[PDB]
Amino acid sequence: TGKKNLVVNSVIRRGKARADGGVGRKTTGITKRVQRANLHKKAIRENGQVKTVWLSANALRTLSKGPYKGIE
Amino acid sequence: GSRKDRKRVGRGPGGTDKTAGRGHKGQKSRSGAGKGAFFEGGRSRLIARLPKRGFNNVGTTYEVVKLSQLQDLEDTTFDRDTLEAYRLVRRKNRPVKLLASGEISRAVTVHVDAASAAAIKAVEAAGGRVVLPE
Amino acid sequence: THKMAKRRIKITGTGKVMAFKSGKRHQNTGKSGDEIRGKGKGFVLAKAEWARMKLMLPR
Amino acid sequence: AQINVIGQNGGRTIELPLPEVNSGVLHEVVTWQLASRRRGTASTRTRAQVSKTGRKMYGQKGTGNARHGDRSVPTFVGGGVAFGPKPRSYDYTLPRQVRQLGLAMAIASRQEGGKLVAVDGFDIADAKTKNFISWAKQNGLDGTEKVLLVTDDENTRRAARNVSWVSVLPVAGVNVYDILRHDRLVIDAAALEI
RNA sequence: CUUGACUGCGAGACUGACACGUCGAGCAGGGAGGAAACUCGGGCUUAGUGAACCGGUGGUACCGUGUGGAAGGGCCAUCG
RNA sequence: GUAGGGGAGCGUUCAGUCCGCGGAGAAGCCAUACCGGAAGGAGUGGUGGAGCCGACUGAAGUGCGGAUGCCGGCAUGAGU
RNA sequence: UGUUAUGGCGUGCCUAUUGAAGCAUGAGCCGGCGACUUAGACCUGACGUGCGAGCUUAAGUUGAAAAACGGAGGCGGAGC
RNA sequence: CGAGCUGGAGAUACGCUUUGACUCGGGGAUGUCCGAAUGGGGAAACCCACCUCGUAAGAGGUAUCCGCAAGGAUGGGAACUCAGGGAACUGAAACAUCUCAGUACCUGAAGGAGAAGAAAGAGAAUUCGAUUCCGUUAGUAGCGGCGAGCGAACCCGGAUCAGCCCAAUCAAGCCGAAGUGGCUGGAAAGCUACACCUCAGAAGGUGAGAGUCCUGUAGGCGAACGAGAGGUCGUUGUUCGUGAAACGAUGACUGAAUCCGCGCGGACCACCGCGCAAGGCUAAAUACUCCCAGUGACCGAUAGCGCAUAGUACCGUGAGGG
Ligand SMILES: [Mg+2]
Ligand SMILES: [Mg+2]
Ligand SMILES: [Mg+2]
Ligand SMILES: [Mg+2]
Ligand SMILES: [Mg+2]
Ligand SMILES: [Mg+2]
Ligand SMILES: [Mg+2]
Ligand SMILES: [Mg+2]
Ligand SMILES: [Mg+2]
Repeated sequence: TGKKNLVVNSVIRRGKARADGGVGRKTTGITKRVQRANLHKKAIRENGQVKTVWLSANALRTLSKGPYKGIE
Repeated sequence: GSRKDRKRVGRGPGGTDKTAGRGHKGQKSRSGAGKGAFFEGGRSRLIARLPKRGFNNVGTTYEVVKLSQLQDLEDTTFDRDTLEAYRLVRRKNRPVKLLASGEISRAVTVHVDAASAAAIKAVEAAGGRVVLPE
Repeated sequence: THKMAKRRIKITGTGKVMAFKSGKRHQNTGKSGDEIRGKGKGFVLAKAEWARMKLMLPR
Repeated sequence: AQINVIGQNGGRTIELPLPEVNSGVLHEVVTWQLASRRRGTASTRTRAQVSKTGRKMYGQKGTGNARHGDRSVPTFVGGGVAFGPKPRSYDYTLPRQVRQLGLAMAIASRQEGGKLVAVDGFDIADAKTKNFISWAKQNGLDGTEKVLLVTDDENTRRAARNVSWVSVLPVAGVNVYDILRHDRLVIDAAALEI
């Protein structure tokens, strides 16, 4: 779980044989077709009192260049 | 009196009961009994293997108004788009178009969305006019 | 079923069925000249009876 | 050409349906009506699914002398039923012209015998049910027949309460069955009449 | 001597359950040989073959999503 | 005359209408030498102790010998 | 009508099959349970009714011992 | 309510009741132990403590989670609703994309309903104006090993219709009209001879078949208390399977304007036209049936729920079955 908004919660990932082409190949056709997940980065800073938690890279870039409801 | 009330003489037949019959064990003998898979279409029997593409569009479709209707009977009621509702040309959903079918002399003036060449010719030959919007 | 639409099962005024001629469509040609314009108009109705069952509503 | 109870004459209006009194149409209509009123409610656990049983049983081979999957099948006792009644409807739309033609033809089917129209339902004097018996008796109705009274005037119909003499169908709620089923039709109020 | 190994079409038949297949007078646009009648829309004939689908190439301009375009599609050839 | 198509019908339950029957006895059950082209239906007798034929129309959970089919009861093996 | 003696004739039923009295399947016996339905504004035919160059409504609204209202829409009406 | 009562109970004993019992409604009053269980432990209904109050008997407090405080939550609920997660047989007459289907299953949150909602929209008329729901458009437009198959939306007809804040009558109940004689019979409500009520003939009970014999019915009344942004990458949604793929949506990395400004109109550009995102709330039309009522061309004892009451007997270590 992150700082601001959302984390994890991911979707599937594919792969294609006869991949690429001359843009106007015969066709693309499919193989992979399986479900998958996503994670992100950890960091530690305090707000309102000394704390640690975890920090989204987006939230880290947010907190670094300014205090949006929090400090480092 | 409902007691005396009779049937339609041939509306209803009885249904088909396959219990009994004594020498009814229905359908086939073997082979393709019991299934819900029958399905009279399908893949490679002369449907595929058939060489068509074409191009699908199906655009604007006009309501056909026969001259043969307009001339001959009624009044020459001076149609416009108004009367068409009650004149038994009422369908809508589409614009209205006039074409020549029956050939007869009358004075008539019709307002439709479009019309054919020989229809124009036949409306003018017996005298009249056909209006179109810009 | 949605295949037979743009492809020709096409129905006529007499409730007959238009397929025509397949003789060679695109691949495999380079033989004669009237086979090529031999792309036709023609059909039998023996297999029309169950044909348009696929085209039934949007004939 | 029918005569009212109190006051003027009329019924020279309303040509009665042709051909005269066709019983087929009548049949179609009433049947349609009882099918309309028919209320589908069906208790069947038809499906092997609907009654309750745990589903794996004993064994497919080697037990000897049976071969069953479940205790809930139609060929068992206590299981589901093969093709049992479910809550259907059977209410449809009868073509309107045949409804009209129907009750018209009904009224007409009363032309080969007794029917009655009326004005002045004031002869009841409240209800009292007795003054209805009087009205009937002096109008020729001894209630040895079955009578369908059609009228407005709540007081006038409220006078007639019994399954013996009569039955009441108000404010032109006329029903082809309801008339053809009763012996005499008393049309009373000339509103939907003429 | 030459490009009928043509384009536009097909009266009427052979053959197949179907889809394929076969033969063909004659009409046109235009041709080639002969002086001429005329003959030729591949080879004395019967084998030398692949339905559909998805794409590659040339041509035509029909569709083309508010409209004028363009993308993509469609049609006539053809390629795997 | 087998699968298969066609026609007429018999019976059972519910339903509306009509005619009705029943403690001087209903349905059901039991016996029967009658009727009907068949599915079937009457007559009288014997049980029974509350209800029920017939006609007309309508609707079906509507007709069993088999499915090593389901439940139940009772046989065989055997006084072994 | 019941039973019987003798004569003549006489290869259970079902399924499955080229072919069954079969030494091929099934089944101890009787009772009861027990299998070609139902649904959709689907499609296509036969018959029947109502209107008919026109024919219908759907949701819903209002009455509801009752049915009326509801033209949004659907099908004819022109083919290529 | 006004003579009975002392539960199913068949049963003896003791009694209670017009100083209105019983029964029916309506609030309070007590409520052992367990269980979210919550002083502490625990193989649920048990074993051990502490701090106050004090005359013991006996009452009271002692879980964690939000908070100044008041206060709120932890649990439970048949189906219904939203969400996090997400099958396979099966179909394609084999099988990978597809189909099954976001179905089943698990999980989270909540109410009597939920969800959804107040245009950076639908859409091609310079039309429409929150949402949901039904009919319809329409098996159309479309998606697809262009196979099996999948399948919209706008218009239009209805149900119901609100936009507001903000950031610089129905329940106890009571009242109720009108028949006698003879007859068959064990017994009558049936037959019969005469008669009556009916804003009451709906119904059940009564020795058999019932308007007028009982309860009722039509009609009438009725209470203290009680209710009613953009991009790239990986991807995905909707008819959208990478297709020319727009747009919404995000996991990662990037992260512009702001009023001659900004997103959209299915690659893309101009024109033209609709529209103001990055903040919240928001009845009604809708779904379901644990429960109650009324009905039925629904069953009537192998039917109907499994049960004419039983999750009992019974089977299993158990989930479970029955
Ligand atoms: Mg067989
Ligand atoms: Mg065979
Ligand atoms: Mg020639
Ligand atoms: Mg393919
Ligand atoms: Mg048999
Ligand atoms: Mg022995
Ligand atoms: Mg021995
Ligand atoms: Mg598989
Ligand atoms: Mg398969």
